[PDB]
Amino acid sequence: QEKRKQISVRGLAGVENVTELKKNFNRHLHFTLVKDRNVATPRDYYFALAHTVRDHLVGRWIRTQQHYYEKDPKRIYYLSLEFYMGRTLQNTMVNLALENACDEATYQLGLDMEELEEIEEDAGLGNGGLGRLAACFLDSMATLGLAAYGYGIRYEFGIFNQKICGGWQMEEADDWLRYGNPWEKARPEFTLPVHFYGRVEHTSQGAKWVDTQVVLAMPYDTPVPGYRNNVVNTMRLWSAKAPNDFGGYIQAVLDRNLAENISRVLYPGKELRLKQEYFVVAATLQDIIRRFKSSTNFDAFPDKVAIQLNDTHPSLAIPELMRVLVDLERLDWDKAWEVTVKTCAYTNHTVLPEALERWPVHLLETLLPRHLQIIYEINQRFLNRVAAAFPGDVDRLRRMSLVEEGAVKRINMAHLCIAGSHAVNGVARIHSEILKKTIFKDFYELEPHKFQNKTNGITPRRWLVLCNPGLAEIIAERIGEEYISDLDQLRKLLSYVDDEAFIRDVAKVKQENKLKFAAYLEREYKVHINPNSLFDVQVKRIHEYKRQLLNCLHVITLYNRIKKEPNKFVVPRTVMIGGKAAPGYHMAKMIIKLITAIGDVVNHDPVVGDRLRVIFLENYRVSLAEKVIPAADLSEQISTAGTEASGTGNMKFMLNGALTIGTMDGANVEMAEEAGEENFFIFGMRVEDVDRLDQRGYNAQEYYDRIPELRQIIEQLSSGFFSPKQPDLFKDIVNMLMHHDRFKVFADYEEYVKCQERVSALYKNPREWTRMVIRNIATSGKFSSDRTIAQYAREIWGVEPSRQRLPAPDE
Amino acid sequence: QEKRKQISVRGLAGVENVTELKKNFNRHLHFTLVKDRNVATPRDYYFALAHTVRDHLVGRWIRTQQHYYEKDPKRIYYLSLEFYMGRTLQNTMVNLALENACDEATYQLGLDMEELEEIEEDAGLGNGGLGRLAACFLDSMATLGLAAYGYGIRYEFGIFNQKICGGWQMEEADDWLRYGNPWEKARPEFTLPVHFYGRVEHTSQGAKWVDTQVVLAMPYDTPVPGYRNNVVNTMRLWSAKAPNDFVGGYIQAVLDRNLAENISRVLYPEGKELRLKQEYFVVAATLQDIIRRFKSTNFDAFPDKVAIQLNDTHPSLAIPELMRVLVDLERLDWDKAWEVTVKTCAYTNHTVLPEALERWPVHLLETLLPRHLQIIYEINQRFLNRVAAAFPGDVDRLRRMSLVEEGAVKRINMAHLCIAGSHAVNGVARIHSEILKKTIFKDFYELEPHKFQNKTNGITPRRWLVLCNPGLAEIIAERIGEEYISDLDQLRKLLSYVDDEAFIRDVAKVKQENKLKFAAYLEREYKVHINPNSLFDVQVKRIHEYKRQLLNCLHVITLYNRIKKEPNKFVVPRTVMIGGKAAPGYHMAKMIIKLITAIGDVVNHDPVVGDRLRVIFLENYRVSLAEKVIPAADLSEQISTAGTEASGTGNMKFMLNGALTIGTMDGANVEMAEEAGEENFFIFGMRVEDVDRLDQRGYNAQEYYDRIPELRQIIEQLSSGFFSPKQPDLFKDIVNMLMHHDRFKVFADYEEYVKCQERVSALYKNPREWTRMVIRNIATSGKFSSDRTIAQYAREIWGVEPSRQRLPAP
Repeated sequence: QEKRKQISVRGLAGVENVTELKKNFNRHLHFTLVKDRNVATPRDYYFALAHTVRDHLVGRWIRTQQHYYEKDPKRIYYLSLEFYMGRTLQNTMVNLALENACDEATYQLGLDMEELEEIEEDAGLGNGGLGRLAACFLDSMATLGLAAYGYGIRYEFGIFNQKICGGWQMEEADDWLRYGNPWEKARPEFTLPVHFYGRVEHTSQGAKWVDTQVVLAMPYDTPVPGYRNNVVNTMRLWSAKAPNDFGGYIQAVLDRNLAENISRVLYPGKELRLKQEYFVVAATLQDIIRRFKSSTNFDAFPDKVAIQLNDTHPSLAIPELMRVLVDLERLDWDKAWEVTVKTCAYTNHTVLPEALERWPVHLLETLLPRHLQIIYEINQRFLNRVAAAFPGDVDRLRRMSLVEEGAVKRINMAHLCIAGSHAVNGVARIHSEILKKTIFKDFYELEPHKFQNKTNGITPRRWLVLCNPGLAEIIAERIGEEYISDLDQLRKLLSYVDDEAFIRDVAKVKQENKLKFAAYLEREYKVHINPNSLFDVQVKRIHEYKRQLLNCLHVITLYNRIKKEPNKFVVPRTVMIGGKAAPGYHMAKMIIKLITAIGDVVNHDPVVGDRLRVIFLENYRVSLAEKVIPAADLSEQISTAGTEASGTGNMKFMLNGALTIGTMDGANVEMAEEAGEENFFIFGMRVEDVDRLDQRGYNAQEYYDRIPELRQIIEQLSSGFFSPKQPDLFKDIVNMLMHHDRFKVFADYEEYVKCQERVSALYKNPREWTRMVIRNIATSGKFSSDRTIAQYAREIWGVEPSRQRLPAPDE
Repeated sequence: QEKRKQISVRGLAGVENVTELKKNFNRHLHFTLVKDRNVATPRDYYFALAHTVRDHLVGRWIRTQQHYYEKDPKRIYYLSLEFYMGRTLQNTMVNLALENACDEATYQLGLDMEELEEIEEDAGLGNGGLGRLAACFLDSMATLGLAAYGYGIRYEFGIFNQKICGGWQMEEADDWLRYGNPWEKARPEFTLPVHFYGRVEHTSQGAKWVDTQVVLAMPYDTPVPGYRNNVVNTMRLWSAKAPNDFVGGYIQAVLDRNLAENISRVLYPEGKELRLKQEYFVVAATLQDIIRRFKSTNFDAFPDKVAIQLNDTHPSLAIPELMRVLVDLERLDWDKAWEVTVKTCAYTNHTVLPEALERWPVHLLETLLPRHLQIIYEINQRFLNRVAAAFPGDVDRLRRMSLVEEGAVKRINMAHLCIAGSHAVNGVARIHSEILKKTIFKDFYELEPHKFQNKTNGITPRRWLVLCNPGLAEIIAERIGEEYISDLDQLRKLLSYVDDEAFIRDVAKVKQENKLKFAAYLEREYKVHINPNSLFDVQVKRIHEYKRQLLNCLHVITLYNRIKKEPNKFVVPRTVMIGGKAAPGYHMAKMIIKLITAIGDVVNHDPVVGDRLRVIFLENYRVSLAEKVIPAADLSEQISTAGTEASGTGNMKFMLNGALTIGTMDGANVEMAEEAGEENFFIFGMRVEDVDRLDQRGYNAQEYYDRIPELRQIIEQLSSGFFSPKQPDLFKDIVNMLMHHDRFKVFADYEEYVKCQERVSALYKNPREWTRMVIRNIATSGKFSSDRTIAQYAREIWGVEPSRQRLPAP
């Protein structure tokens, strides 16, 4: 029909007028929300603004998907079990240049846009660095015009929010979907069945998977905009529904329950966690193939499809793809295996052979009987390749097998990912080398070409323009706007290091962010802060190996020197530690209680004054990282060498005018390599010194004997200086540090404190200090997720990035 | 603030503008639906259109609510378990005058508005007459300017969709909510807790209800528009959610997730605990919403500013729940709380027989609602004092009037609770309201006459004429104009045109066009030839023994036997249509449906019959189908055994739409025949007084089987296996019932029924006379407008006045 051409996107968005944005706002508040100004809550005004912004999103979104259907590009699929999105309101505005228009429009309507900004809940879809990585990657992928989809699960309750009561961590429900979420769209049209349990019948055709229990997977779509390029991509999240039925008995009420809670909560080996993995994998694959068929010819599949496996969590995508291709599409085993390998690639984030995912076979046999078969067949054929390549070597067969013999039979999912992917990558340079050298050496020796590095990276949008507009603003002045999408050219700033106007500017922006963050702290927890002090922050997930305990040791040392001679001048410091502990982890809960207790002693001690403060930062998450990171002077990256694969907080601090004190570990190695060892506070044992120390054996008592400061704090700790109501409250923190300290806190102590004195020394000197910050920021370019993604694109997926601004919308 | 004035509805898509509707349609497909013309489905285009009509509706909704917050009128609350809403799209467009403009809008966007309308699901909210009555009233109360709210449950899967397989009823789930409901609005911010179980602590200051289980009641708002007056009222429906717990004890809390949630999953229909939970749930969440709204102070101004209509006994707990909130939570003394209650509430009774009335055993009430039981016992004891006062000595009357009834198990008679906690008890038909005073409730009447009343049911002329029969509305509005739509009595003027050739042929023409549309719809599913010239003989009600579709079946087979006996006789061709759902687990009704289709398998494929006779069973009968088959009918079958029907609302639809009525003297039939004139009506069979006489002397089915050789042949056919050749004795329990335990006297009304049908056959043979009679029915039918009914509610019951005045916006 010729008349149907009038059903169009063209006349719709019009433009971004202050008159238009006001119009749509009143329209969304009244027609979409069914409120008016007499009953509107700040939440309702937030929602109205979100909807007014979404309209500009969806317009660019329809056009992008139309573009992809026209152009049939290679489709890239990023599978993650977490997506640490944070907030969307401000990110959408900067990416669509709606920034000032909305600001003005909100002002004319008589509301503070910022008030509305703070009402938005952090997306309850992610947990740690892994989830943040995927969020940065999605932003980069859209910004470089790749046809990319993020696939995962829509958790209703995320992972808890953290309250601190009397120094103790408590966990509450993150009910972030309470009032709904303006950003997502339900797609009941595309609901897909997912199967579980049942049994396999080996009949004439091939294998049939019958008598299964069905869970429905309904998708919700979220737009992911690029940086002012008008390309909008999709995040498709699966939500679980049980089918509706009518039988003499309703014992199958559990059905409904254990079907629903696949989409209820993140973790943490529950049978549940495996159901989550299968669920996301099964729906996503049916969806991919469906989209492939709407161009049957599976030879071109690897030319039109790329599937990334973020860790082993989505590892069942390999047997699943094999299952569909062989059982359903009637393809023969060899041809389908070829398609699978060339389609899939695997990213490892782990440095120890302990974190790596294994599942008992009795589990797989019960819920995924067909997949267990395919896994066995994959194993026998792979072990053939091995036996031909290394005839004789029996030990190799067993070391490389997907099946693992022990007290209990297990499938090693990392060995599955490696056998079924064309590329495997580590996430930082030293990390990828350890993978080759130790963790996966047998596979590397079989297939050297398969193993790559792709150093991690951060998005300059959220982590520079969004969170630090002041700093983005003073840079643009010297070099232009282009760096935002090409971070490599912050290098230009290396000319302005002896320029005086820039030094005072870079120093002014920092102090200002320190002021604004000092204010936000007061206006919530009643906690006095000298905004002139060095801002010492360690924001990480609380673990023994992350070594916030080494931080504590330095803090108490510093406090002791203030008590010994209250008259020696000392560089003032606010020490801020934040991060969630895993429920269960008894040691992490104790570390928090300790930090809060130190604070209680030092922050109320009259002699100390304002020269030293210790604050735990409650409920650390993206939107809070956005606040503290631009406010920091000193970035604590103090993990034992060897324990970090990369890190990411890493790069955020460096991009934001903070100097680093850290170990030669993870991506610090590469950061120090960009800034120059001299523009970095590197200290403590190296990866080689650790290996040396486990060889001759680590006795923590022979550091304890030679250092009277360490001896003193241990005493204060044991006698109950920090818990006068419960002296023995910290006994098992001491026990560990002394007897089973697997992470060598006492070792690195000597050098850590010296290094801290060099820090304090340099900070006495504002100009020199700022000149060092500059040399860090300038040289922060390699760590853009734009660079990371360009490498994934050319080196693994086989697609070319493009920064061409798509036409649209009202064209 | 003055900056804050710019947040207003004023200039937001204001018009009937083919232009702006085309602008908005596009907005919604792309921005609300995230679809486009490449990807879009017929369903998609319908949602875009639904959304376009919605923008204009909510504008008037915002305004009607703003307006209600200063004028502060006496609010009326209609509590109903069912709301039989049907489809919403065109009832909405006709009421705002957007129809013509949307038609044009969609037409120039390369789309056909008729298709789009067929995509919409019937709201899964109601079951039969009681639900539809609630829905007609909501349309009426908005049309007469009243400040009304509908309160009910939002059933996720409603009550089953009906599918016929092998001539057997089967039930499928109705997820009418699968793609969402564009008409409603989630209100998560107004969630209320609802309490179950627990126990009662008597403290010095007052009683406490502690240690309870809690279920959350989430309201959904649906707007209900007035006819062209711009008053848009509210239907608020509660949806049950379980609280989110996040451990040791045990996860039997998983049961109280599910038990919690199927309060809201499905309608009904053992005497379930679940039913009772459903009744308290809607009552409790509703009474909190009322009080709440009444504070955005003392309760002296409560029977004057609030009105609670109980529709049947289902929301009866409102009386004892109101007393709970006022004494326990609000600290009024029992007398001041009682006075507010007995004046706040009014009860509508829909039943004819004493064992149709709701009765909960106490052991059940003691577990689930302990505080309510104490209040009931307290309510009862006082009420009994008044009876012993006003009737000394009479220890024979106390037990008869007690709320506490002493059966095998001890039970609480929920009707007596209703008569005691309300000032007005209303009947639903003039004869019905009288048998309440006469026998069923005499004791209560001989104690409070002033209480009891009649408010004959009505039906909205919007859905049931203008919307379903635009052909008939047109020809009428050509003579007398359009004012009748909101004043159905003006149809009286059509008595003048009874002898007008043009008008006569006009009426016959619409009826004939309605039959052609319907025959086409039919010929599609049920792939059978419909003869559009045959008399359309239709019976649509619940499938029940007393409703008597078995009487109709016997006529059909009589007719059949005659054609096979004398195939060269002229016979007026008939299309016989029977439709209605059978309660699952009511076995006899499942057999009746099987009998109707089995008669169909023979008669519709007998080559000797040709197209003189056809029997169709109308599958999945529901509001939207009702509005297709009603305009197409010639004959309305209203044949319940006399005395069994309080009213009968579908009767009035057929009457309004050009059908003639064959019916016993019962329910709404009486006031129909009285209004139309008796000889304009096909009355047959026993009257109420005639039935008594058969119960006086006994009913024996053999002395009808004996005197009537045609009745005989039919029974021999059923028993012999005529209509069930593969399974000869499939209908044995039907024969047995007819022979030995026919509680409803099918045989007794037979002769008189078939005689009367010949008189229908004879009149249909004279098209001019048939139509003049049809005219006489239509013209005489305004008394059954639910605009009338509602007015007698507002005046004689609620104490508000109807207004036909417009409201502006913006």
